[PDB]
Amino acid sequence: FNPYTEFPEFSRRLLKDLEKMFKTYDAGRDGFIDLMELKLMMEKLGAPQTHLGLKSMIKEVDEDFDGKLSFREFLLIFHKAAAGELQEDSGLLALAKFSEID
Ligand SMILES: [Zn+2]
Ligand SMILES: [Zn+2]
Ligand SMILES: [Zn+2]
Ligand SMILES: [Zn+2]
Repeated sequence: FNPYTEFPEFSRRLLKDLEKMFKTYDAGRDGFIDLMELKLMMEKLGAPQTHLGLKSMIKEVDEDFDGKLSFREFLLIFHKAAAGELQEDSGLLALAKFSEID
């Protein structure tokens, strides 16, 4: 995976900022954000989600079907947000807006 060629619209600074926030919420340090870690992240950002809501959020970008977010799927959230590809009521749009990145 090459984030610079996959997401050339992201500055190096934004990529580093997104890596930092991925690592912040991967509490278990396994390289993924699972449902429980996303639950905690959404609470901390000020947009708590239901259990099924969190599952729907992950499913939107879960390209390898494992029910958790890899770093490349996390970046995809922000790519979709900036490209106008998330619905106005998606928990993913709340995640991107309330992350206070950019
Ligand atoms: Zn994890
Ligand atoms: Zn749950
Ligand atoms: Zn469940
Ligand atoms: Zn996944």
